[PDB]
Amino acid sequence: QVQLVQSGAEVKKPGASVKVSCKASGYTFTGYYMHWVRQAPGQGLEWMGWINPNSGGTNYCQKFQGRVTMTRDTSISTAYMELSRLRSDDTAVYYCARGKNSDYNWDFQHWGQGTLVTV
Amino acid sequence: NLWVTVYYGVPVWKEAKTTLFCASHNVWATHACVPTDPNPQEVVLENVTENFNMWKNDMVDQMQEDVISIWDQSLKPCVKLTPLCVTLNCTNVTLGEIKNCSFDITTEIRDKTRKEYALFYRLDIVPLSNTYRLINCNTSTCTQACPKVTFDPIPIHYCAPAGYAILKCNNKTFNGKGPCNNVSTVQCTHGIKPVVSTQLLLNGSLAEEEIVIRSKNLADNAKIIIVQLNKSVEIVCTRPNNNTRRSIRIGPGQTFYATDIIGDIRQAYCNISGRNWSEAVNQVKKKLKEHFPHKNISFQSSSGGDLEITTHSFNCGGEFFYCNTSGLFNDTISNATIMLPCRIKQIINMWQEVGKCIYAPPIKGNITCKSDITGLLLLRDGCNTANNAEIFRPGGGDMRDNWRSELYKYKVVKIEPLGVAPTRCKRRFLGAAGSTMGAASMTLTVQARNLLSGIVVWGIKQLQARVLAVERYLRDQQLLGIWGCSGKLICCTNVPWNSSWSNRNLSEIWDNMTWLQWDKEISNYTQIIYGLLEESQNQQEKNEQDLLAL
Amino acid sequence: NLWVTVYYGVPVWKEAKTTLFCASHNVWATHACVPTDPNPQEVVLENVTENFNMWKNDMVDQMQEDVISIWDQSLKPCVKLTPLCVTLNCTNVTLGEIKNCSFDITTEIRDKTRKEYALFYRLDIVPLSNTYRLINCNTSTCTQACPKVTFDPIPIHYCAPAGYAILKCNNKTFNGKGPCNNVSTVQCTHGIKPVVSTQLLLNGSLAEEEIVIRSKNLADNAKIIIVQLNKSVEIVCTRPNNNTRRSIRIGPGQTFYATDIIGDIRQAYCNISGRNWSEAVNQVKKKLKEHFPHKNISFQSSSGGDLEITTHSFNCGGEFFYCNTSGLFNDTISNATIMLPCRIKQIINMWQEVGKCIYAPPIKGNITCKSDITGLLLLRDGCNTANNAEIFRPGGGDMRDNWRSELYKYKVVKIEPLGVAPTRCKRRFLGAAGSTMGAASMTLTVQARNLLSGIVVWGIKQLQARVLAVERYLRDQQLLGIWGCSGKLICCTNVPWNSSWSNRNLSEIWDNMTWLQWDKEISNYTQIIYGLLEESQNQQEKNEQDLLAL
Amino acid sequence: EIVLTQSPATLSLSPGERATLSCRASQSVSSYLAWYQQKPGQAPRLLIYDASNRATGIPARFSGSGSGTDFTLTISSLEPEDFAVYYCQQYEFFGQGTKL
Ligand SMILES: *[C@@H]1O[C@H](CO)[C@@H](O[C@@H]2O[C@H](CO)[C@@H](O[C@@H]3O[C@H](CO[C@H]4O[C@H](CO)[C@@H](O)[C@H](O[C@H]5O[C@H](CO)[C@@H](O)[C@H](O)[C@@H]5O)[C@@H]4O)[C@@H](O)[C@H](O[C@H]4O[C@H](CO)[C@@H](O)[C@H](O)[C@@H]4O[C@H]4O[C@H](CO)[C@@H](O)[C@H](O)[C@@H]4O)[C@@H]3O)[C@H](O)[C@H]2NC(C)=O)[C@H](O)[C@H]1NC(C)=O
Ligand SMILES: *[C@@H]1O[C@H](CO)[C@@H](O[C@@H]2O[C@H](CO)[C@@H](O[C@@H]3O[C@H](CO[C@H]4O[C@H](CO)[C@@H](O)[C@H](O[C@H]5O[C@H](CO)[C@@H](O)[C@H](O)[C@@H]5O)[C@@H]4O)[C@@H](O)[C@H](O[C@H]4O[C@H](CO)[C@@H](O)[C@H](O)[C@@H]4O[C@H]4O[C@H](CO)[C@@H](O)[C@H](O)[C@@H]4O)[C@@H]3O)[C@H](O)[C@H]2NC(C)=O)[C@H](O)[C@H]1NC(C)=O
Ligand SMILES: *[C@@H]1O[C@H](CO)[C@@H](O[C@@H]2O[C@H](CO)[C@@H](O[C@@H]3O[C@H](CO[C@H]4O[C@H](CO)[C@@H](O)[C@H](O[C@H]5O[C@H](CO)[C@@H](O)[C@H](O)[C@@H]5O)[C@@H]4O)[C@@H](O)[C@H](O[C@H]4O[C@H](CO)[C@@H](O)[C@H](O)[C@@H]4O)[C@@H]3O)[C@H](O)[C@H]2NC(C)=O)[C@H](O)[C@H]1NC(C)=O
Ligand SMILES: *[C@@H]1O[C@H](CO)[C@@H](O[C@@H]2O[C@H](CO)[C@@H](O[C@@H]3O[C@H](CO[C@H]4O[C@H](CO)[C@@H](O)[C@H](O[C@H]5O[C@H](CO)[C@@H](O)[C@H](O)[C@@H]5O)[C@@H]4O)[C@@H](O)[C@H](O[C@H]4O[C@H](CO)[C@@H](O)[C@H](O)[C@@H]4O)[C@@H]3O)[C@H](O)[C@H]2NC(C)=O)[C@H](O)[C@H]1NC(C)=O
Ligand SMILES: *[C@@H]1O[C@H](CO)[C@@H](O[C@@H]2O[C@H](CO)[C@@H](O[C@@H]3O[C@H](CO)[C@@H](O)[C@H](O)[C@@H]3O)[C@H](O)[C@H]2NC(C)=O)[C@H](O)[C@H]1NC(C)=O
Ligand SMILES: *[C@@H]1O[C@H](CO)[C@@H](O[C@@H]2O[C@H](CO)[C@@H](O[C@@H]3O[C@H](CO)[C@@H](O)[C@H](O)[C@@H]3O)[C@H](O)[C@H]2NC(C)=O)[C@H](O)[C@H]1NC(C)=O
Ligand SMILES: *[C@@H]1O[C@H](CO)[C@@H](O[C@@H]2O[C@H](CO)[C@@H](O)[C@H](O)[C@H]2NC(C)=O)[C@H](O)[C@H]1NC(C)=O
Ligand SMILES: *[C@@H]1O[C@H](CO)[C@@H](O[C@@H]2O[C@H](CO)[C@@H](O)[C@H](O)[C@H]2NC(C)=O)[C@H](O)[C@H]1NC(C)=O
Ligand SMILES: *[C@@H]1O[C@H](CO)[C@@H](O[C@@H]2O[C@H](CO)[C@@H](O)[C@H](O)[C@H]2NC(C)=O)[C@H](O)[C@H]1NC(C)=O
Ligand SMILES: *[C@@H]1O[C@H](CO)[C@@H](O[C@@H]2O[C@H](CO)[C@@H](O)[C@H](O)[C@H]2NC(C)=O)[C@H](O)[C@H]1NC(C)=O
Ligand SMILES: *[C@@H]1O[C@H](CO)[C@@H](O[C@@H]2O[C@H](CO)[C@@H](O)[C@H](O)[C@H]2NC(C)=O)[C@H](O)[C@H]1NC(C)=O
Ligand SMILES: *[C@@H]1O[C@H](CO)[C@@H](O)[C@H](O)[C@H]1NC(C)=O
Ligand SMILES: *[C@@H]1O[C@H](CO)[C@@H](O)[C@H](O)[C@H]1NC(C)=O
Ligand SMILES: *[C@@H]1O[C@H](CO)[C@@H](O)[C@H](O)[C@H]1NC(C)=O
Ligand SMILES: *[C@@H]1O[C@H](CO)[C@@H](O)[C@H](O)[C@H]1NC(C)=O
Ligand SMILES: *[C@@H]1O[C@H](CO)[C@@H](O)[C@H](O)[C@H]1NC(C)=O
Ligand SMILES: *[C@@H]1O[C@H](CO)[C@@H](O)[C@H](O)[C@H]1NC(C)=O
Ligand SMILES: *[C@@H]1O[C@H](CO)[C@@H](O)[C@H](O)[C@H]1NC(C)=O
Ligand SMILES: *[C@@H]1O[C@H](CO)[C@@H](O)[C@H](O)[C@H]1NC(C)=O
Repeated sequence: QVQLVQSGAEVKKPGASVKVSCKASGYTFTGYYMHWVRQAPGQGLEWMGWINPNSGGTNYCQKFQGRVTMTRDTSISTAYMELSRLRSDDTAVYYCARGKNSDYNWDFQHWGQGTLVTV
Repeated sequence: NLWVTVYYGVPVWKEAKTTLFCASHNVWATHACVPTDPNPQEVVLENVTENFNMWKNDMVDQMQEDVISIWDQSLKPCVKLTPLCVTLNCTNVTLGEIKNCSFDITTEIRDKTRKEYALFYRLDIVPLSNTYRLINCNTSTCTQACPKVTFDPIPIHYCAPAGYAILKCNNKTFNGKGPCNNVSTVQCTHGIKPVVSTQLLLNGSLAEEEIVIRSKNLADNAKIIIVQLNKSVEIVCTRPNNNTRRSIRIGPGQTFYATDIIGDIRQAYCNISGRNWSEAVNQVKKKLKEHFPHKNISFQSSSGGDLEITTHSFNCGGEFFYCNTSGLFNDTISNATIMLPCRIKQIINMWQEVGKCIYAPPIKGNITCKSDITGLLLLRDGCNTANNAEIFRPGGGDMRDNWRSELYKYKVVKIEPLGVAPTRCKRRFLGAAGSTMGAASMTLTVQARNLLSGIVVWGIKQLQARVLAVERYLRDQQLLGIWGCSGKLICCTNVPWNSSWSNRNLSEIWDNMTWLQWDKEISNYTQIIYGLLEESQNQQEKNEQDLLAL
Repeated sequence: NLWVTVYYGVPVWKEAKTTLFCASHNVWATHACVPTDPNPQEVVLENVTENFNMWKNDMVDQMQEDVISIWDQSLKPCVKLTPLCVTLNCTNVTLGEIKNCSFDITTEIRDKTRKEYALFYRLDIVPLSNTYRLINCNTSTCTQACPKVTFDPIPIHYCAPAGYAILKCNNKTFNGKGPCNNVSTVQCTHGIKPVVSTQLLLNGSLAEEEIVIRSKNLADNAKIIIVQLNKSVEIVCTRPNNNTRRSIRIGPGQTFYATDIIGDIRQAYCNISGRNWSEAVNQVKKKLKEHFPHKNISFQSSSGGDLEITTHSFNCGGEFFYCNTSGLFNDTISNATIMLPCRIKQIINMWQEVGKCIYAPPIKGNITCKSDITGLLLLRDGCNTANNAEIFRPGGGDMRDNWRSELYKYKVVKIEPLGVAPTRCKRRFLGAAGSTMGAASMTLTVQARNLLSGIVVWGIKQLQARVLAVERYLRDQQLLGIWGCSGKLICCTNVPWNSSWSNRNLSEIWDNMTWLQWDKEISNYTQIIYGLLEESQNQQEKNEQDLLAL
Repeated sequence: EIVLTQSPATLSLSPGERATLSCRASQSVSSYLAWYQQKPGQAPRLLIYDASNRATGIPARFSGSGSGTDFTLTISSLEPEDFAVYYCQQYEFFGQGTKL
């Protein structure tokens, strides 16, 4: 089986920054892209971006450009996401997800438990 | 009425997965490759419309394996820098990118050691308050490129084995996906240079008609967009330094090459005419707009990632280095020549293979490379802004996309020379593809004669290919023999035509339809007919024996 | 009038470059070789005069590669003497050619070391005031010959693959360059011993008629002169010492074999009867005089060079050693047996390969080798003296010249079974080479039947050869099929003979000329005819279909 | 860009019944769609992909279809366990989803 294990919930002050980890297991870490998406507290889900562990390549949603950054460490099969200049509206559960197929990787079959971050 | 007639050497084919062979002490153009064919025969298949798909072309994956396999083999006998992993006591040479390091080296005699020093780049050094280690010592042992090798991207031609053919899409504006009304057949590909690079594609092929932008799916922001330019843009890169080499003996016939500096230090850089680039950018943006008809277009720098992605990586025929191209992937461009700063690495991790590492020796004297930008790799930011503008960024890293940018015009198929058609009788290169079934029968020899020996780390592939060609040939010949059609090109049989097999007019079949069209309809009963044909000969054989006994 | 007729299995051939295979835990006679053929078939090709050239015979280069390739592979799994490269504290055992050395050895446990000693020859030791190192430690790591191998020069027979044949020059006085009126064909060579030696060639083949002196060019003083003797000269060499071996553990399953001495020390030497040698020398000088009719002849010692050249090198089936032959290459010779002093090396550099090195283990007890001198290598001093005398000296070093001295009688060619001739008609082993075209047609089966499977580090070569044979066979069969001549040996066609192709009398062609002579004249239009033949069948096929449709 | 709209926003349904959920887009995306089930406090789970294929562990009674710009999810033999939120997704674009 496979699984994604995220860090626990976190509380920061406005203007600060948060770092969220996600450990992957059960498969080749560099096999697939890692996606980040946040679930708003009573609303739909908002895609943040993804990272390609093979080269650390990223693609961020335009609206968060300059606020969010992503990286990784293959030696521990763990991905990292960081968001700076936090605002009250950033309160959400940030999910770590992986697609089913390397071809069409938008089929988020595998999910972590989600990390709740607020201000 | 109609009877079964067997035709051998008919111009039909199907997609196939096979192995191609290399046609030329270079790292890539190895001794194991064959001489090239100076006169390719681009036979035009008029009235033939084949469909190509560069995103599912196995040739690309095969290329990738080839390049790596050669690389690894080439460096097999080269010195392993094991003993290098020692405590490094370093000081300074603000361009403090180079550190002078001293260390303890084991001499030829295991019982003896001494002091030695070398210049290393900061990028290759890891802090271990002035003690360091080589970056690779916790991952793998880097192999020093043999002192007598060549990394010049000598173009390689791919050739098919007998029984197979390579189709070319000659439609200058082909998107790399779909029908190609302009199609021809060749025996070999042209010479494609094994250029390893990211972001900007150097020394590649130029578009013949116009700038072409192609992708697997523009709606998928996780995919890379490949753009090929018609007009090249000159870029010159140089490393203006006295990188004098030093030979350090690290073992019994093992020499390590260290860097030294005689004069002062100047950063490496690239020179690209601003006006030139600006024009190219404007043209590309225009073509993009066509796909994104009501939005603005902005070019930005890499969002981030490993150096190999964020910066422009390439081999300057010598020491590998990376350049900062933020001055090109921009909306504000000056006319004046743009200078782009670069940094040099001695320790290189090829491709994305973890545990793989090579060390590059210093090249005495300075280096200057003049090259052309022929295309580049861009990706689009996800989501959408209220500003109605789309942002594109440089990317790459997977060399397969570099190969894909050159091999997109080629497709590999296998020829199926055996065909069956209805006729009114009873017993007792590849240009014909565009011809009707009747006329095409006049070229059966022309085709068939080239399906056996047209051919006259690569060694094993050539040997395997040879055997395969034989197997297929004999198989077909065996069938013709069994059916009593040995040595014939058009063999009328003793088996009557079925009504369930076809409801087409005889005239249409021979005067209008081509063999390709026929195959797609009659293939439904391929095995059915073959069975009957075998039974027929068995009947004939016993009848002959009966008569002979008299 | 005359028409084109196709003949298959005609006795003609051309020079070819192919790969031969080996016919027999020996170092050379490996498990990968095939069983030999006990009955060679020396078919005499009367009236056939082939021209041979030993100085351009690819068989020699192929042999060289074979010998090395095997050697390297054989020693692949043998212990690498890496840890041996330590400080050597040496003393004496005036024959002070052996030194007693002590050193620090690392035990099975990496954390533990101890003292150890061994006897080494001065020639293998380099001063580093009584501290030394092993000579190889600054070049490469010598591999200790595995304790269970055999270096006995077991004769190897070379055999051709199907489609090829080996010709022999049986002219006992052939100079190795020119026509051989006495020629025969065989499937395999005789057993040739892989004897590695310089100066004097041991255990080789003797001349059958007389002493023969041959060279590429006697006017070229940069070339070596090879002389083959008819009468052998006995030479016996011995090493009269108690070289008791000792087993030293230098690693986890790695045993180093050191030399020890129980009794006293005596130098090794060779014994050669003076009278015998003198006679041989006189005979050789006489033959040389024939080429140099008005001058004196003097034999001197080597002008200088590496030990391997200045002295006589050979493997005595055990430890390699070198002998001083200044007592033989002289003008003053005594009748009494001449004793020649020798020295022994433990560390040997094979051939002239830099970085290649092997270590030979000691052989317990003494060794004596009885061998015959069969020939030798001489070179002539440049310039000319007013004394009207020419001086010759011993030489060698390039083993290719040793192989060349045995393989000079063999030549490899490929058979071209397909031939075309003019006849008065219209459609609807290798002994025949000496026969006329007409008569030769009666043996087409005899020849053709042996051009497919006559065969029934060497593994890959055998496999490659098998595939090649098939390719050629099928190619020819395909052509015969296409031309409508399948299964026939003599096939009359429907294509008329051209006047431009030949102006020879029909009678002369069939009754006087041989196929070899014919080929050399008619080959001019080989492709021209083939083209026409293919067109003919195409015409026939459509005509048959036309008739069938009725 | 792509904007996904689903309806009805909410559906009060009973066990044993059958219902379907629509999904529309302003642009043709062929069939590259996916549907996700979302329960309170739980992670999203893939239900349908390619607008035809069931995800692993998903009962046959869960299906759907569509083409171009008009797609619909179909669930038969409705259970109490189906009373969750279902989302329509295309690439990075998420819809609003509906609740059963
Ligand atoms: C996109 O394509 C372009 C080309 O289409 C590529 O650019 C080319 O890159 C190659 C590789 O770096 C360049 O070739 C190299 O040029 C070096 C500079 O030579 C000049 O200075 C020397 C100094 O004395 C002169 O002798 C030279 O003159 C000679 O060569 C010119 C060439 O046309 C002749 O016209 C002259 O008549 C002379 O013959 C030049 O003035 C050059 O030193 C280097 O040579 C070494 O490497 C080659 C590899 O193939 C060896 O064959 C050669 O023997 C040399 O290697 C030996 O010596 C070194 C010295 O230490 C040892 O280390 C080696 O082990 C070995 O002993 C080579 O010729 C080429 O000029 C350049 N062309 C242009 C237009 O830029 C781009 O790089 C490519 N893009 C990418 C990303 O690859
Ligand atoms: C030109 O050609 C001539 C020949 O045409 C070559 O000369 C020959 O060279 C070979 C190789 O050195 C000689 O064979 C070797 O002779 C050794 C001496 O044997 C005698 O003493 C022993 C001591 O007890 C006796 O047992 C022997 O008697 C037996 O053998 C004779 C042989 O005909 C029989 O007739 C008897 O009935 C007995 O059977 C002799 O008296 C000999 O020791 C040596 O044997 C080892 O090597 C061979 C290699 O093929 C092994 O098969 C064999 O098992 C031995 O190897 C084992 O034991 C050693 C001992 O430590 C281990 O180290 C090994 O790992 C292994 O366990 C071998 O027989 C041959 O006699 C000799 N002939 C002549 C006429 O000189 C020239 O060298 C050649 N010129 C050049 C330049 O090469
Ligand atoms: C084998 O050896 C290699 C050696 O490179 C190991 O790879 C290294 O692993 C360590 C382990 O974590 C990495 O350290 C982390 O680095 C990140 C990022 O820093 C790097 O990248 C930045 C890019 O934005 C760059 O700016 C940094 O350079 C600055 O900082 C350095 C540090 O002194 C300074 O010298 C420079 O001048 C710059 O100022 C740098 O290149 C960093 O964010 C991590 O810290 C975070 O996480 C820890 C964990 O809890 C937390 O405590 C911190 O507060 C912070 O949140 C951490 O430093 C190192 O970067 C890796 N090397 C590289 C090149 O990336 C490899 O892992 C070894 N293998 C094995 C199996 O161990
Ligand atoms: C790896 O290790 C090997 C070890 O052998 C290295 O090879 C050696 O390289 C050195 C470097 O030059 C060589 O030294 C030179 O030797 C020549 C000739 O001397 C040798 O050959 C003579 C044959 O006619 C022989 O007589 C000599 O023996 C006598 O002398 C020795 C010396 O003490 C003595 O011990 C003996 O008893 C004899 O008395 C000997 O075998 C010599 O002429 C050179 O000196 C000349 O050049 C220097 C240079 O300017 C000049 O200063 C001198 O005045 C003179 O003009 C020099 O000594 C050595 O000979 C090589 N070894 C062999 C066997 O030839 C190899 O190079 C190493 N590899 C690497 C990469 O370093
Ligand atoms: C490489 O391909 C690009 C594709 O866009 C070519 O761009 C072409 O640029 C010209 C001028 O900017 C465009 O306008 C043309 O101007 C000429 C002027 O006489 C006019 O005759 C044409 O009818 C047209 O107006 C042209 O439209 C544009 N191409 C397209 C498809 O729009 C570029 O020129 C090409 N470069 C080379 C060297 O081929
Ligand atoms: C090996 O070949 C050499 C080639 O020179 C042979 O030399 C031959 O030696 C004899 C005597 O020295 C030469 O003279 C002959 O003497 C006999 C005596 O009866 C006589 O009958 C002959 O007519 C001749 O005079 C002989 O000329 C010489 N050969 C040549 C070509 O000159 C040597 O004998 C050969 N050895 C063996 C064992 O074959
Ligand atoms: C990328 O483009 C931006 C503008 O679109 C450049 O910013 C300008 O930089 C020049 C000098 O470097 C300043 O004088 C301008 O005022 C800057 N523009 C603005 C709006 O501030 C930026 O420098 C470009 N990047 C590179 C590497 O050239
Ligand atoms: C491709 O299609 C064209 C159109 O039918 C073919 O041209 C015809 O060829 C026949 C052959 O005898 C002629 O009788 C017609 O008059 C031709 N029509 C035209 C408009 O030229 C063409 O031959 C086809 N290609 C091949 C290889 O058959
Ligand atoms: C073997 O070959 C040699 C030449 O290599 C032949 O020597 C010929 O002998 C006759 C005898 O008078 C001379 O006229 C020729 O000129 C010699 N040839 C050369 C090239 O000098 C010798 O006859 C041949 N022997 C046989 C049996 O064929
Ligand atoms: C090589 O030949 C020369 C003579 O041609 C030998 O020199 C003679 O050696 C013996 C004793 O060794 C002396 O008695 C003679 O007086 C020497 N001759 C002259 C003219 O002085 C020389 O010894 C020979 N070399 C060998 C190794 O035997
Ligand atoms: C080699 O040439 C000789 C000389 O011509 C051939 O011998 C002749 O063979 C024909 C064949 O019937 C005879 O009629 C002649 O009488 C023979 N002449 C002599 C002098 O014997 C010999 O046959 C040729 N070799 C081959 C294989 O044909
Ligand atoms: C695209 O850029 C031009 C530049 O002036 C601007 O006028 C136009 O409105 C932009 N398009 C959109 C959709 O904003
Ligand atoms: C070059 O100068 C011209 C002057 O009118 C200007 O219009 C153009 O935009 C400039 N281009 C660049 C790339 O600076
Ligand atoms: C072949 O002919 C028979 C004749 O009755 C017919 O039943 C059958 O369906 C035809 N087709 C095949 C595939 O056998
Ligand atoms: C028969 O033809 C139909 C046409 O669509 C095809 O689907 C079917 O697979 C064919 N059957 C065989 C055995 O080829
Ligand atoms: C050759 O040697 C003999 C030996 O006596 C001598 O008489 C003759 O003159 C020498 N030849 C020449 C050309 O000196
Ligand atoms: C051997 O002795 C005889 C005695 O007359 C002499 O002529 C001959 O030259 C001597 N040969 C050698 C090699 O000493
Ligand atoms: C073949 O015959 C034709 C007949 O005219 C003649 O012109 C031609 O030169 C002959 N030779 C060749 C090679 O075609
Ligand atoms: C034709 O014969 C002549 C004879 O010398 C030869 O030189 C020429 O090369 C031959 N042409 C061909 C095509 O074989």
